[PDB]
Amino acid sequence: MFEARLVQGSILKKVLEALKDLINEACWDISSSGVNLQSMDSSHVSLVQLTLRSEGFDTYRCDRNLAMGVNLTSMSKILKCAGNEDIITLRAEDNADTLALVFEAPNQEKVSDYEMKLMDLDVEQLGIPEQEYSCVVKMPSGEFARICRDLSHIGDAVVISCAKDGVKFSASGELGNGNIKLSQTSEEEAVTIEMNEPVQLTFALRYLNFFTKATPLSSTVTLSMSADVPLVVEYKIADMGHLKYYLAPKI
Amino acid sequence: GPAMFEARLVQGSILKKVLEALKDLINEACWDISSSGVNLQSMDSSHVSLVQLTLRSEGFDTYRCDRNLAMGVNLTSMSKILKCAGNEDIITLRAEDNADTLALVFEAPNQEKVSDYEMKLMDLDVEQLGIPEQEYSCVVKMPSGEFARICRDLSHIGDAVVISCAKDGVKFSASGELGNGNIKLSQTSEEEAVTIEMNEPVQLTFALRYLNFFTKATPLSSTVTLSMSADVPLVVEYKIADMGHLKYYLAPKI
Amino acid sequence: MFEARLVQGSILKKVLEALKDLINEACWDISSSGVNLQSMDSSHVSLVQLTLRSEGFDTYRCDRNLAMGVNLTSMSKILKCAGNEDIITLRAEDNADTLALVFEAPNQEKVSDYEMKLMDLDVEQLGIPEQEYSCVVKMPSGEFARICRDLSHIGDAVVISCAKDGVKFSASGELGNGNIKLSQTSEEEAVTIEMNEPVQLTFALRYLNFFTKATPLSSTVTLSMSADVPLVVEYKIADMGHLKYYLAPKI
Amino acid sequence: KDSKITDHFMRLP
Amino acid sequence: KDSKITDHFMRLPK
Amino acid sequence: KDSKITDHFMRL
Repeated sequence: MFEARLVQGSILKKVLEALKDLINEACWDISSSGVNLQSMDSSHVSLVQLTLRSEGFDTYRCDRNLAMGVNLTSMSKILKCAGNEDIITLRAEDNADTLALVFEAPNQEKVSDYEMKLMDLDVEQLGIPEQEYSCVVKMPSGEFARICRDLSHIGDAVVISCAKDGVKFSASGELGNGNIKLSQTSEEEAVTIEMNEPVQLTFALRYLNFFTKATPLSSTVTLSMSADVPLVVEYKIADMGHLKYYLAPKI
Repeated sequence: GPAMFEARLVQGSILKKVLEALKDLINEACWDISSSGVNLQSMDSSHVSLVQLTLRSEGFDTYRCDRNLAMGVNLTSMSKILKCAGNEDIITLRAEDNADTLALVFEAPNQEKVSDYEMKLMDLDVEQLGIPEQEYSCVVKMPSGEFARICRDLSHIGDAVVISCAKDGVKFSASGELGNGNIKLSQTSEEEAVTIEMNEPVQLTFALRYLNFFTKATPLSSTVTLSMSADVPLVVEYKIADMGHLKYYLAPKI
Repeated sequence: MFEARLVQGSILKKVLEALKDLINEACWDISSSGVNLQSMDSSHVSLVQLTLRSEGFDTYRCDRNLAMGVNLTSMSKILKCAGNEDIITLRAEDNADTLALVFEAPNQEKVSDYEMKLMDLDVEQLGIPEQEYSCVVKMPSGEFARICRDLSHIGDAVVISCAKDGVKFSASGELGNGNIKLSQTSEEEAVTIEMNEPVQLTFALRYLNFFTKATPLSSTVTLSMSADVPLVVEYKIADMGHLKYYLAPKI
Repeated sequence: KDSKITDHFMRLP
Repeated sequence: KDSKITDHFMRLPK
Repeated sequence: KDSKITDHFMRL
């Protein structure tokens, strides 16, 4: 029997929105440490890895590991039926055929509760190595969201370049080309590079516009680049975990 | 010679809201004008639901009807016409007895502007229905937005809602391929409240497709009242502040 | 060679928004006095004429004439990548192959930098002399847009009638007909009618609903009418110029 | 599966 | 029934 | 051409 209570259920609502359009079905690795998801998209150009730690939940009790196969469209529909101030509670039992969700509005009169069928999945899990990165930018998520959306009208691939003065996003297409340069500043909506060596990777813009649907989870996004390694787009989830998107360069 | 029928409504948005509540559920309908007010009744083309509108003459700011008239109106064409009115306009209906057209006049309250439209009517034969008076097993009075949310949320879970009612609260439920869920309201202690008057426990099943048409009337009222008894249609009622009401009727299943 | 600077660049974004859908591609004539553009639409039923004076930019300098053929949708795409309070700058040199756009944020951390492929056009410029019009009416632009939009729900042609007291727009279709009458008043919300003799003309409404895209450029619109001649819907661009749409009448 | 509304209300004239 | 705007304005040359 | 995520991370 697994039962986790999270007062700020909006987090769980926001998480499904970030994922549902990129990956359709995924396995939810429940454990005594917390929740973990990892999956590739169907092209396997990108990978998303989710971490919710048991310390973040207001109440957590997991007696044995479960690997719940979820349809993320189906789960998103159920989370839609939850107000953004609802205290969400998850609950399953070890012979897992259904996952139970319980929404309570914090005025105490309304109590929804749903029940979602699982499915059979086999995760092609992957090994994510520990490594320092050549360049790590930490900028506002709003702006990074607009950079990627805007440049996608010029061309379908971004060139992101990085030096200790500022970072610059560029792209090209049939109609022309354009660049965007942002510098470091002088906390919340600021830009700070922790740079070690210059980098000039490019990434397909299609995917980062899926990634940036995670913007409601944090004011800040952090980028991580080295040559010939996958880029890491990181949205922290406050005092609880993170959501990491991995994007393979082209070369 | 004076108009056979002339009515002046200061809060003309009421008539804009009524036409959104209707146009998507029923396209053609019959407006019955008399000295006592306006009355319209129609089934949707599946004969599964029914709407009944009632605007008393007391509610208008000027009402005079010399003869009983029955105007066949394409509610879409009517809706287009009153979309052309501001939300604080003064709306005036006007008709000559054997009406070939209905006259609408939109007066802005600042006095800058005066629009007037004239709508062709059509020939229809209504199949009018007898609705008896009765006292219902269960009567819930919840806020209308809450009701509109529940019907829309549950409708992605499944095709049909089970409404069940005791005097602790009401429960809405549905199920489909992806799973199932249930929503439970309980009573309180103003217009965001939920009260029940209750004489015998109720549990019927209703097609949600229809209930999401009924909620187009949500702008008319903060509250909505639901009336249920075994094997008789559900009554979703929207009050039209001190003027009348708009009632949707929906038959249960099997 | 040519270098203009516009501090309130919302202006240039709005001008493109008000032209991209009526006219795909036009010629931009740049000179020392300012920008001048004239174009018909594809049907040759309407014509647009833009005028932006050098006096209105913050720094203007054009050493010689230049006939930039621009795709206006592709220009609108690029223009959307600027914020509403960005300081835009235009740049081009002798026989321009491309036009340069520079968007600067006013917080000064961001500098976007696009470059637009121009194209080859030979324009059919037309002679528009001065003339006085039997009726000119000055009303709010939001109203005239509201009226042209609503009347198209009724019928696909409008009858504008101006006389000594007020102006009347009218339409009629399969579902019925309607009239809208405005009268003189007693700044931004004022109707005024310069009447020389009565007018009653008929215009296709679908063209007018393109013209109304210029509504963000001014609180006010002025209609100019005489018998047997094109109507003139004109939106002034503050302290800088104007945008005028010419719409031929019906037969 | 749906009862029609004419199965609860009587048609007039 | 829409008149062309070239019926009210003449073309200026080269 | 895009490169893939499975060319950088390996099946565990």
